[PDB]
Amino acid sequence: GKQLTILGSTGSIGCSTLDVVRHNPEHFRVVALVAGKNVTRMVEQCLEFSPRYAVMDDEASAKLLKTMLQQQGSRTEVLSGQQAACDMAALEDVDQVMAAIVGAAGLLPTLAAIRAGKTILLANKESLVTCGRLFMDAVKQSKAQLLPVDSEHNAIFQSLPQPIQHNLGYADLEQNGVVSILLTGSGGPFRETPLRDLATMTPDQACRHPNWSMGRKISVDSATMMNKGLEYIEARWLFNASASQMEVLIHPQSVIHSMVRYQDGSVLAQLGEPDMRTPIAHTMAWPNRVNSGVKPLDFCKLSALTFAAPDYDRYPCLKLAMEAFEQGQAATTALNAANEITVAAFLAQQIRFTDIAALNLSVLEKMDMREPQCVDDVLSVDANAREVARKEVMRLAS
Amino acid sequence: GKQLTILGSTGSIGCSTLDVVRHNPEHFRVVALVAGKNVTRMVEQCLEFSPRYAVMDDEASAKLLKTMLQQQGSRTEVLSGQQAACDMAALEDVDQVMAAIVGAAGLLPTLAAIRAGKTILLANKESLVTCGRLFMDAVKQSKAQLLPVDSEHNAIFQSLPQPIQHNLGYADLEQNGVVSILLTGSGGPFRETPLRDLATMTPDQACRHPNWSMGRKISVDSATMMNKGLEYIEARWLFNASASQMEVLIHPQSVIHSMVRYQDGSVLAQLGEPDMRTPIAHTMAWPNRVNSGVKPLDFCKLSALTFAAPDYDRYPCLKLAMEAFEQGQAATTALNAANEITVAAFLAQQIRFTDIAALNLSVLEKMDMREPQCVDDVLSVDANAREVARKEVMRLASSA
Ligand SMILES: NC(=O)C1=CN([C@@H]2O[C@H](COP(=O)(O)OP(=O)(O)OC[C@H]3O[C@@H](n4cnc5c(N)ncnc54)[C@H](OP(=O)(O)O)[C@@H]3O)[C@@H](O)[C@H]2O)C=CC1
Ligand SMILES: NC(=O)C1=CN([C@@H]2O[C@H](COP(=O)(O)OP(=O)(O)OC[C@H]3O[C@@H](n4cnc5c(N)ncnc54)[C@H](OP(=O)(O)O)[C@@H]3O)[C@@H](O)[C@H]2O)C=CC1
Ligand SMILES: O=P(O)(O)Cc1ccccn1
Ligand SMILES: O=P(O)(O)Cc1ccccn1
Repeated sequence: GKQLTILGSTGSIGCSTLDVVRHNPEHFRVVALVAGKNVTRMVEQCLEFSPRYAVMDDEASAKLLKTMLQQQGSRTEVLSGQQAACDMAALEDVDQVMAAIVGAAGLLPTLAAIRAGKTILLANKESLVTCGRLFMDAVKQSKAQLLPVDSEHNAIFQSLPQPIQHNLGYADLEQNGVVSILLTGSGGPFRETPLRDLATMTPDQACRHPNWSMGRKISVDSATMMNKGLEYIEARWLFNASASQMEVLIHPQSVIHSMVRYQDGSVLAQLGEPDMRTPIAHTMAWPNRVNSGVKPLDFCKLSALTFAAPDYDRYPCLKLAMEAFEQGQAATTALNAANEITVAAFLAQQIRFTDIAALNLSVLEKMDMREPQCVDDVLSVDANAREVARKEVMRLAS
Repeated sequence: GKQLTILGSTGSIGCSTLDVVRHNPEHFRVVALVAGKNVTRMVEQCLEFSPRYAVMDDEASAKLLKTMLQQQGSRTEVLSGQQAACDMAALEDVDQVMAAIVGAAGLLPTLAAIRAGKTILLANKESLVTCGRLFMDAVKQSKAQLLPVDSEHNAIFQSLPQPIQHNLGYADLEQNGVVSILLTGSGGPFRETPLRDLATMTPDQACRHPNWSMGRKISVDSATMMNKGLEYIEARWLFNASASQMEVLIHPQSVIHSMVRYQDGSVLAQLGEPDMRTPIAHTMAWPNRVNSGVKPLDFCKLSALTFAAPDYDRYPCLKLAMEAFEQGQAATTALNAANEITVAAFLAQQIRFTDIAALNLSVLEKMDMREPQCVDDVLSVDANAREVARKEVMRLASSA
């Protein structure tokens, strides 16, 4: 069937991807698995999926993996480091690359796949949040097919016409009858919290999403709507959408995953169970479909679906991200990096919930960097913004 | 650009279609307008849009129109009768035909369009309610493209993958990753009425749809969910869906217009403002899009969206329709015809709201017709079912 390289195989998206292959063993052959330090999970994945190669970024991890696969009788070839990860993404016989490495580390392996003209199942945030200009230029150049894995972008992609789906990132929305892209977001645990009380919210309260169970960092991004601000940046790049072609809508139940408004009045949407195997199986099978293991959405067991307009006084981070987009990749890169710093400080009880947006803004004000021209330039902006942000945190706590 | 015939130009769908044309003069040229008796409307449309031909089914109506148009100096050629109506649907130079004639009268002109390999903007219900097998066999043979205008079927079509859209009727749902078609319906004004109260509901209560302004017959079909039952019949034909590939859901707000469920768990849906120009414009511009005059749906001004499973004790006509499908076009034709009669009798206060489903069932029980093999056979089932139904109404209004 299709030959896959999975970048970040041991993480949450990687495991979900492998479950899709598990459900479809005649449609997908795992050629290469790439991870960072989780040797234990990597051994089990090598023993199940029989890849030609397994790469650990960490050298000690690669050495341990080799000894365990040997002890277990597997002939999977073990590589290490970043060049090896890029080589797997670029293998002549692979069809699809699941781009699921977390952070700036996912950037060069992702680009290797784009440069090799692969089908990219895109689930690394930094690719378009930080490198949207560079990566979209590179996709046009190699004719790589991007297929977004993130639930919102995937929902938009499924609700978009064929000429846009082929040509993703270069097609013209208006020419294809599209008025706007409707990005939906839960609004987080503090949708109805009095504004006064936001300053005193605790990490446990911020991470206590009534509709989720997720990592703490992304839980907090959901409470601030920084997570939607970042998807807004990705969406503008992915779908070639101007600011007037984007709408952000609060949808508390998260049943509708996002939508697309058309010239005749029609709105197309994707709905489903909250399970990343759906969007992953969509991207792996496109333009066809496969079983993902996800059960059919039961419309008789739903909460009523509601929508509201986001209030920028309640979600300053959402506005910041929209503004940062206008200023360029140095600003979006800086916002992303600042935000990692400030959220981790919030979680470590070094700053208040409301300090996240105020410090993110403060970093952006302090910076003026010029437009990145390559991945080294973005990495440099990211590194600088983190330092600015860590000093801002220390100031507040001191 | 696109040359069209509008069959039933003077009615509600016809006027809405001409509005889309009005908004898009460089994309659509009106070649032929066809109607029944509405001469006044037909004159205005001929004046504004300058069709090559206008036909009236009624001969006196067509004679009137001929004079009126000559005076006003229009060059439109006025014709009369059903053959002329079918010929307009088959014109060589015509690309699309808006099939918006009401009732059994829409059948031969719609079929004429299909036999000619046209793109058919399908509105007429009887086409697939009564002739579903005949018409889908015919489209498969000429490779005519059907594009459903009805809100539900249009929403389903837009939520279906491209290989199904382009081979509509013939394509295999399963092979294309589709597990089922989710047909949504409002549930009508009696959605929460105590069942025991249904028997005493008045015509005015049944037509008082909180969320709709439409005709009395269709309003009552909405209250009984006969309207959903007829759309179920149509959907099974149109989309090549087996019984297990269909789900009917009550959705009181009618914001989601219907949906498609895929193998991976994804559900695709079409939503929009309740305005027929949206699905009409979708069909006219497909595979592209066009402005329709319809305003963008305001998600911040909506009732909460809810869903429920239909109770067949509350909606026996829905279940009748589903059963009728399994019995064939003779049964769906008879159901449709019995229902025209029993609904009009209800609205005339000859029978009770609950006598619609009971008499519709009784007519089906008394019929014993062979599978129709052509439109003429269908028209004969329809005539006979009407007479059986009329007699059932009279039996009930007179005696026991
Ligand atoms: N989780 C989700 O629902 C969604 C996540 N995303 C995005 O997808 C990406 C992955 O998310 P998720 O799967 O949750 O993250 P995880 O943290 O669960 O997984 C990260 C993966 O990347 C690996 N990794 C880290 N550094 C390197 C490196 N230097 N080289 C190679 N591999 C490395 C990890 O390996 P190891 O554990 O072995 O060290 C792990 O396999 C992120 O960018 C995230 O923002 C987007 C849409 C949905
Ligand atoms: N209205 C809606 O929202 C929808 C309706 N439908 C279906 O579309 C079809 C039409 O609905 P709608 O437009 O509301 O109906 P109308 O009753 O408003 O219009 C019927 C049209 O057909 C014409 N007509 C009647 N008999 C003949 C005949 N024998 N020969 C030629 N023309 C004839 C009428 O002409 P005249 O008035 O001049 O006599 C009129 O133009 C129906 O089958 C309906 O079920 C489907 C989806 C949505
Ligand atoms: O829409 P977001 O709030 O950013 C993330 C989220 C929260 C709950 C359920 C699904 N997704
Ligand atoms: O879904 P149905 O009830 O058949 C027709 C209908 C009624 C009200 C609003 C929209 N459509």
